Amino acid sequence: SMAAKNRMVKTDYGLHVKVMLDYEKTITLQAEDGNLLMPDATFLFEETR
Amino acid sequence: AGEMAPYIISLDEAFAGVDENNIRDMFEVVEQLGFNYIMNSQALWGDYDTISSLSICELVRPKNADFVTVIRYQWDGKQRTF
Repeated sequence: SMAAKNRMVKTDYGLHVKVMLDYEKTITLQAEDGNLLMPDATFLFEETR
Repeated sequence: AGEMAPYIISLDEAFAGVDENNIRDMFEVVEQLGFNYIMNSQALWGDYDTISSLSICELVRPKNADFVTVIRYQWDGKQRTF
């Protein structure tokens, strides 16, 4: 997303995705392996219709 | 060296050529020795449970522009005693 100035992204699933970033945050993204601390984000998906 | 020497190493395109699975072992070997390291990699992500802790940075520079954009993370891992 940061590469494209419009912060738009494309995916093989047919979903256009827009990424907005807030960077003041200690948020944890948890999984079976490790807890990744990163800046929060939001992902919108456009209407491919 | 002395008692206080920080064991520093570096790696470029780190561990490229190792299979996607076994890269887990390498970071275990590194941790056991206690190295402080600065690595880089085009595809690797450092999200491996064997890592006791690890800072990350992603460098973005679109094609030729004269600026570099840096995103920061951190990882702590859950080395699998299972």
